Amino acid sequence: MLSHMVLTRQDIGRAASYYASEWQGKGAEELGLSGEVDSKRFRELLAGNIGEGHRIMRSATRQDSKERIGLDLTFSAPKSVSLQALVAGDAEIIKAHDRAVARTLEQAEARAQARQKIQGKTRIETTGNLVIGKFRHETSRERDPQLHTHAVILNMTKRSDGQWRALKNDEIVKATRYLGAVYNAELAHELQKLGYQLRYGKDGNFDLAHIDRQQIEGFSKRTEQIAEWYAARGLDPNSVSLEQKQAAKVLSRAKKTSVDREALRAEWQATAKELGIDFS
DNA sequence: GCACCGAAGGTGCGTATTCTTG
Repeated sequence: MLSHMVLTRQDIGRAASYYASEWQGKGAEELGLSGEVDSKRFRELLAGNIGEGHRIMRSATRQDSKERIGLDLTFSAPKSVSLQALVAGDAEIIKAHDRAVARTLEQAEARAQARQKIQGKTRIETTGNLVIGKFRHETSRERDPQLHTHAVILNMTKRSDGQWRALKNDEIVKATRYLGAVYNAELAHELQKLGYQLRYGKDGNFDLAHIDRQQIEGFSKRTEQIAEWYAARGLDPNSVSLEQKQAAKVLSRAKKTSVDREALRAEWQATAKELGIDFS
């Protein structure tokens, strides 16, 4: 799955609460950002502070409006893949998943644009450079093994005149449906090369064959809570509405109890084999 | 494309929609 969200001022904390971590992009490499992410410098980049002796971006933003600090492209991996990576503990699947993200974001990067006004007439220009902060997370709200990566695309791209202008967001936003598959297709290719058998269902989606549905929803409690949400309120999973579909975006909440993780994975392991799950 | 940002021109706005649920 590719979950997206355009990021504003209201979110800057939760945006920083995203710290395993890597930079990616032509926009990042030109600003000299390589290797892991620095929390102080990432928040500087969210806020508009590029540094390197240049002004602060998005000065020409209107004040009635929300200052959007970037775009969150979350690459959420299927359940069966999370279990073989987090419960079995396979680094190869962790490493396969990062590549699906990285190769998908390169196509997102190819779709980067910004606007240039020359004598009162705006021009759209495809820049093809992005400044992305990627953060690999391993759990979910109900702390089910849930591999997902936050691709924070910073609201900046360098133009051909050498300037840092805000990214034109459109052709990335309206390509989320495509990029969700590009992540599907890359990850499927990688697992297929590791010797893993895949079973298919719904949209191009797939699970490992040794992990059937029988033991998937056991680890999909967060989905059981979503499924029970609409079922309480007398409504189908499939015949929902856009926003009304996010009626579970929160309200299926739990307590974010900070827990030890070593004893959790042994819980995973025992909750796995209790479903007879064979990691083969 | 507009209407307000701010110092020239540049900007959010809106866009989005799988399931495993950010």
